[PDB]
Amino acid sequence: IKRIQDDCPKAGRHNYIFVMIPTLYSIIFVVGIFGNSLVVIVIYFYMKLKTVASVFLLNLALADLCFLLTLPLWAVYTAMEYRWPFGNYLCKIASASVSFNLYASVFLLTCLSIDRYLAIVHPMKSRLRRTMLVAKVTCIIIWLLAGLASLPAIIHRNVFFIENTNITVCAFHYESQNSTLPIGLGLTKNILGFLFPFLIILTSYTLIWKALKKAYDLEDNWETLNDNLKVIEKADNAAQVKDALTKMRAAALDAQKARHGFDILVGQIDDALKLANEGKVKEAQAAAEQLKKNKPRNDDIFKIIMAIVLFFFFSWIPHQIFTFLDVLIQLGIIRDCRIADIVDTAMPITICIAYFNNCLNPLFYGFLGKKFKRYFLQLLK
Amino acid sequence: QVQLQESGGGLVAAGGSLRLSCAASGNIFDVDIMGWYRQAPGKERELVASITDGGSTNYADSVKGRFTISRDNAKNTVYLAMASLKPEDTAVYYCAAVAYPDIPTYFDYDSDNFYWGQGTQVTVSSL
Amino acid sequence: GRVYKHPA
Ligand SMILES: CC(C)CCC[C@@H](C)[C@H]1CC[C@H]2[C@@H]3CC=C4C[C@@H](O)CC[C@]4(C)[C@H]3CC[C@]12C
Repeated sequence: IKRIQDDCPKAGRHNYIFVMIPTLYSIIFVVGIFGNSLVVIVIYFYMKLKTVASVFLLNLALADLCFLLTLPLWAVYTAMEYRWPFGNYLCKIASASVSFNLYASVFLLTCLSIDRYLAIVHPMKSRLRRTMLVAKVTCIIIWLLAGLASLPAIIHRNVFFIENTNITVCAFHYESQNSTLPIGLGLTKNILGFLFPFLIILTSYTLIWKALKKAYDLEDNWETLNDNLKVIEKADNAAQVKDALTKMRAAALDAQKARHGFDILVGQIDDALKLANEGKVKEAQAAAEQLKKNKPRNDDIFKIIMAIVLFFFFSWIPHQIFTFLDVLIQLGIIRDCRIADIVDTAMPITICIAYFNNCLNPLFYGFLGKKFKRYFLQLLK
Repeated sequence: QVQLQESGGGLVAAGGSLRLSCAASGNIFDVDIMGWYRQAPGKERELVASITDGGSTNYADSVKGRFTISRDNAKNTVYLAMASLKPEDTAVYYCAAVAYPDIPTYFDYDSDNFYWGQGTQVTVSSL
Repeated sequence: GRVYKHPA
């Protein structure tokens, strides 16, 4: 193999890392194999793939299982103080499997979020364009775009013999001069692997947020009119009628700001306000009674949309920042071996956060479906 | 399951009139949005009209001004009043509806909260 | 140069 020299040989070589990080990879392995296997068993065998979201959720669990197969290799690798005994062929597959799963899992969530924007906001107009054939062709393109993105992890990932410590490792060699590796390889994982997809994931669920808000606020406006109309019928003085009629005029304007006679209702409420203000109590109740039910509603859907976005953001944002810090060292913006140590120490920590939350994504998205939750609890019971 | 029963189809001469009906059954809560789809022979399916629980309607450009869709939220039924029928309108008309369960998480890996109907034939002869 | 011996 090749014999190279490490600029900062003591960077990232800490005993608490060589003991804790392999333990974390074991926790991710057992939980990941357990959770992602049940997702495949429930979807592919108990539901037979009947929707577009089921195709994405199936491939989201299959992609995580492929990454978990290479996880025991990295566990014993970090356990032996970064020593690679599996050869040069097994590293190119392992390093590609991690890069492949990063792009694939994030691309699937991007398309799954776009599917939710169309299924909730445009149910009738986007149904003929969202079929089973489209979901399968979308996934095979995602497999190609992820494999194309993990392509440098197959070409430039070689096994090197470090002469400083006589330790055989596999890595990218950020040569100071005459390097065949691309300059900004970590930049691709930033924009293509996080920045661009997150802005689509954030935009999709924000439009779902705004659509459900206009629909829920409209129902509360109608519920305000009906509840206040019953207050006027049960009122006994002009003060109670004045309070309910003012709340109905305000609710009519909010319901109008969601071509017809909304000004007719608002004008007739304003006519009733002219009677209740002049001490007339019985006359205002007659005009209110002359003017003027079981829809599903989940007021906790906004907490769900909030959790979905922040779970994708806070899980990847530790790994994507130190990835960007790795690029600054590669370009030559920073050459200090002190900041290279805090980057080499925090990289195993961020991977244990991003890839642990990512292996629980097919399980969390499954529990949102009421039918999926039914089959999942039957297997455990 | 949320089933959809259709009725009103038949063979009529060119320029006649029909009224397609579709009532939703098997739902505990009100159906959200209902519409009509048709599939001409040898061509892909297309959306004809759709009406929401609020009353907003959306028609296609080929049936605009001729068809009139309506619904009765009490019985969860949708009526498609077809007038000035053309020989191009000869197709099988399908009824579609969107219904969410109680406390809807707006996710469904079984039916996507979308339900279809059997379909009724509507034929129009040019002469 | 530097050695990025982390899994991706
Ligand atoms: C180490 C990896 C690669 C392989 C081992 C885990 C595999 C075989 C997975 C997939 C099939 C899975 C099993 C499928 C069905 C059941 C029945 C259920 O009531 C308890 C979980 C249990 C028992 C699962 C446990 C995990 C399981 C055994």
